[PDB]
Amino acid sequence: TQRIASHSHVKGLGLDESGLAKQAASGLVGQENAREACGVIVELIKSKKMAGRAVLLAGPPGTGKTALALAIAQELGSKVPFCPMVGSEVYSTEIKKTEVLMENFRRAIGLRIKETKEVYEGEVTELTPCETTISHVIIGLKTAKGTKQLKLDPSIFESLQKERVEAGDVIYIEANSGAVKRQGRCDTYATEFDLEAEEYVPLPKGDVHKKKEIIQDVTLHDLDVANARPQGGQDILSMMGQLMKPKKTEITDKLRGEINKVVNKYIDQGIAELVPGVLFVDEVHMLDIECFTYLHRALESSIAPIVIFASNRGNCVIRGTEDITSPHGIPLDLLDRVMIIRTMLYTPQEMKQIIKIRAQTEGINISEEALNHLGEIGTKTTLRYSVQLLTPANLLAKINGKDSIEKEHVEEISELFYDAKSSAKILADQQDKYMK
Amino acid sequence: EGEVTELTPCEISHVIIGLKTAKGTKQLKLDPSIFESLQKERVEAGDVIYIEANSGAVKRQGRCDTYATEFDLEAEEYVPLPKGDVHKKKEIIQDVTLHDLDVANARPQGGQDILSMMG
Amino acid sequence: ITPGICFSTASLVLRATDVHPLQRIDMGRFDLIGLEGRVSRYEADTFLP
Amino acid sequence: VTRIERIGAHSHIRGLGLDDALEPRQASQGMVGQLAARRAAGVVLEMIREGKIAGRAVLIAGQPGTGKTAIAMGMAQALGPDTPFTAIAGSEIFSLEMSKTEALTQAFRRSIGVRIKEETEIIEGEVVEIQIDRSKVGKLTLKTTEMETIYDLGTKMIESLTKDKVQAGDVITIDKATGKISKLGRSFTRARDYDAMGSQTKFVQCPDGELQKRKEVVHTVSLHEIDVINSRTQGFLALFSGDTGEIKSEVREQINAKVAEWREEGKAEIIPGVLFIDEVHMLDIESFSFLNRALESDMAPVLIMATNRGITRIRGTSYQSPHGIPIDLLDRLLIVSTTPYSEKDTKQILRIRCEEEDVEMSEDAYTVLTRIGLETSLRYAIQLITAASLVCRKRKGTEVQVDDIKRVYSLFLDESRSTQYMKEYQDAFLFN
Amino acid sequence: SPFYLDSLEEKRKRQRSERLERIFQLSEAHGALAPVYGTEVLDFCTLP
Amino acid sequence: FVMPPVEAPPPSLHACHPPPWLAPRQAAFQEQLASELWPRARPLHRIV
Ligand SMILES: Nc1ncnc2c1ncn2[C@@H]1O[C@H](COP(=O)(O)OP(=O)(O)O)[C@@H](O)[C@H]1O
Ligand SMILES: Nc1ncnc2c1ncn2[C@@H]1O[C@H](COP(=O)(O)OP(=O)(O)O)[C@@H](O)[C@H]1O
Ligand SMILES: [Mg+2]
Repeated sequence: TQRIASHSHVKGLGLDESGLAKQAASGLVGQENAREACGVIVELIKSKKMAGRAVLLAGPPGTGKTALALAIAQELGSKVPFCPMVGSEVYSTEIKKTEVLMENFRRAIGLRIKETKEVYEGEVTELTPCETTISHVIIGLKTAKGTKQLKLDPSIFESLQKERVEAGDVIYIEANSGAVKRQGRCDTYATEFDLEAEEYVPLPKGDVHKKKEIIQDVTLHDLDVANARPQGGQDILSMMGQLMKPKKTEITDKLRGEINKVVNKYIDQGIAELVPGVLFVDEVHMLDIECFTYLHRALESSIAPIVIFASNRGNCVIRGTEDITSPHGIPLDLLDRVMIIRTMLYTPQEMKQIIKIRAQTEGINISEEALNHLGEIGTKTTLRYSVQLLTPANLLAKINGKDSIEKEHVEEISELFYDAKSSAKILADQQDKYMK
Repeated sequence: EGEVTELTPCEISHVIIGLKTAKGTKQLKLDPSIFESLQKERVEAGDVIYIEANSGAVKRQGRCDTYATEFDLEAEEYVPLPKGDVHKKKEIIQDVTLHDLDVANARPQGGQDILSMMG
Repeated sequence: ITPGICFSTASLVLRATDVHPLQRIDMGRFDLIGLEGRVSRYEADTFLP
Repeated sequence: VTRIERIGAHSHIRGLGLDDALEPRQASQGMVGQLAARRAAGVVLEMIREGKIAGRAVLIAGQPGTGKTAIAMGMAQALGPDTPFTAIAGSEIFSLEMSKTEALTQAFRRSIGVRIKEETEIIEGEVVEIQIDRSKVGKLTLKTTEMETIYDLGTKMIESLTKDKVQAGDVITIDKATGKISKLGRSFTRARDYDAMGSQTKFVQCPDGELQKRKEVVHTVSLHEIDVINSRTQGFLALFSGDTGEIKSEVREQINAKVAEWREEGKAEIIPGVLFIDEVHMLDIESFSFLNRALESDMAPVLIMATNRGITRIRGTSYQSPHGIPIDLLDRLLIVSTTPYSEKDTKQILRIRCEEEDVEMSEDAYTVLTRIGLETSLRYAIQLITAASLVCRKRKGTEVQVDDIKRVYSLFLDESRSTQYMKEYQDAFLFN
Repeated sequence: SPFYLDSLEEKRKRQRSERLERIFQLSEAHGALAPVYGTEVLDFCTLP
Repeated sequence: FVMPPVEAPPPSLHACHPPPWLAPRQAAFQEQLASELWPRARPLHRIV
């Protein structure tokens, strides 16, 4: 990521070999108990034997719940599916909320498939169907390393004729599927006409027969959506269906179970590996009572992933209810099913450390007095406001001709921009003038 | 605009058409879409037709009046021979709105292809 | 009658979803909906085993 | 290896743990306590298995953590996979595609299984020669490892063979009644050593035995599946997409009549099942009103429901009812009450969970965890089982001790402690 | 056989073995899946 | 009698170096759809 995001400095949980949390490591400062709990949760995710366990990160805003979740994702690695979703993303206009939740659940479950692919690629030097109907197709493919003669299954002749493959074209043929793609004409024939509307492609460099053993990760949702609608099809209904607008559909549980059976078959064969993964739901308080009730059942499934929730609400009304209040905006029945990780507020020293880390991540040099002033500002207003003042202050320093942030630049930026509390005070002082 | 004297397909098959009016005769080569439209209009030798080159809209107006005496019950509507030239250019003022252009470009129906009908 | 809108884009954009065959697995091993109307229970249960 | 089915919240439950007299054992098949509730569940299970009585409703009511979903999973496990068991949550009937009543009708019809049995004569062999004179008349030669014969073809047979592109070396089966041709595979010869193969070609051995064969297919489908098949031209696609919509009632009446005709003819058998709706209190008053009369049909399954609500507000109304369910529906159903577990029952459940997760715990650890479970909740203790196992494995231990349980108790908070800590810093949180 | 080469024939027989192995693996792969419903069930359940 | 005030062909996508397989595939799809569906659209000729 070339651009710097809000959590670009989080590289991990910062734990040691014993699971204890270092004071400042991997871009995380403080929150030692929460980081140790997240390390235990990571160990839970790595030990794939548990399904449907749910975790809630509860604390005041700005205490690092999203940072902790992203640190968990980094600790697991790109091999484990980490699906981040926002609670307000379940209000789709195409499918019901429970369908969105189950789709994300299946997104979190990953499948790793090891397969060797074979492709015959090269310029076509000969294309001769052998009559007995067509018994087989003899094709001649040329590369920089030689020429190869291939006997093709007669079903591939239809694909070759559809793609308009002639001598001199550069094509590839999939050994397992027979798919043919004509990727242009060979550049040796580029001068056969002075003006043709053709795409001329260099002759392939390697061998005609190319073998590669690859490991590709797919999720259960990919297989669900792959089996929701048919693909290809020369029938009139299929062709007219290709023009239909692609709409998300409520995939049946029958299809889910059949796909689970297929996945188990391939796991038993030994060509597939299961990666349970993690589903992160942020702003879970935006879910209504129906979503929470469905989560009660979904988490109890033996196929579900590990779900991590985050909430900053206090005793607030559940979204779908009239006046029912709950500790985090989450019904007590779902709170009974989750392990709660509590995040605490930061001391001024921790805030200064986080500001310094953000400055280093953004490529900004800041003096000690400027850092102390920024920490004082963060204590006065908010850590996020102080972190957001670094880049504009650096820009003012660069305009003034200085390569480092001085106290005067921080003061100028604090004068130019206001925080939430200052703006609210201004609004309260001028209630009549502002719109109601 | 004129009476059709020759409708010869030219192999997707193009059409070579011969039109006569009270002022002259002209032979034209038209796109296969226009030939399909002519077939849909059931245009045969002796029929008075109107073709708009901008939209490719072919309208068969009737069997020419000169053939209205051949039969007593033909189940045809006869139309006089056009009295101008075979090829005409008319300049007119069109009143449109921006919304009309937006609609025409958002739900297109000017291609006269199968995809437009499907959409 | 107006000419159509000619929308010009980068040639690289049309290849965004394209993945080389040597870089992707065969998704036909999970094709359940493709078997309907083409494969029978006899073939799956009695003949092929 | 790690299969798709892993240790869940009810993976330790294999049945209801009853004897031949439906007397519940204290700890059998993974269930502890709930003797009266388990006996009631067994009675309901016998009622389901008999299949004589239609549209019977049972509500499993009780406090959270008292084993309602445990009992439902035990009933599902004890009932064979042959008998349908549709388990849905209350929130799943609110769909953007079909009405709530349509969702409930589809849930009802998914719970009745129809086992079909079709016997069909087929011709099965490898194609040797196809000669067609001129698309008018022709001959087809088919062979097995022990047989070979030639057939005279008509116009439609020739057209069907040309449409499917059947050639020499293909192993095909032909239905005598309908004439449809499906290709099983092609035989392998020395000249068929392809370097690339199509996505549908596969090589099979030449069939043995006799060219004429009888094909018997037995499958279990639900009424909803037949409805979706006969809803539209390619309705079987909606069995994958789910874009069924609202099926017409006339289609459903026709399919009920046709299924009765099949059952009379001996070509199909009815297997009524169970519809389990978990957290029914999420249903609206309209849904309850529909349920009132949906259970009165002769094709209605057993409706098992589970709620943990006290006297609360019915959704969509301002009225208070004992379970969130209007008393008219509650009069149509039998209520099975679950009692809270004792210390011994909690300890036995913890032992079963530890055995399921393969965790060794000391007896002092079991005592501490049982005390925690009584104080906080049973599910909290169950989660602490795995948390403490992980922490113990981290310190290179083999048996979970009291120190590990205390450590995970300090690391992970239950609802009460989290609520207290939030109340301590209430102004920090948003929208109190 | 004066022009016979051992290396060329070894390469050719290795290629033949690889081709046969590929044929086997593809034939196994293309018939592993069983239909959820199947043609017979759908035909039986499909009213006029 | 109602005619749209404006009539336009569908927007066209142009790239300097497009995938040389997209256009032939679209052309074949359109040709097949037209050959299968145009005979069925003849009754609507007077309306069009
Ligand atoms: N303990 C911490 N160490 C380092 N950075 C932190 C810490 N806590 C919060 N941050 C940073 O502060 C910013 C806001 O925190 P955020 O994760 O949004 O908190 P919340 O999710 O509770 O709103 C994030 O960009 C995050 O990287
Ligand atoms: N009688 C029992 N035997 C074994 N485990 C039980 C029993 N009752 C409850 N449990 C366990 O307690 C957990 C919560 O109970 P459950 O029945 O799923 O929800 P609730 O009873 O709150 O509706 C489940 O994981 C279940 O395994
Ligand atoms: Mg429950």
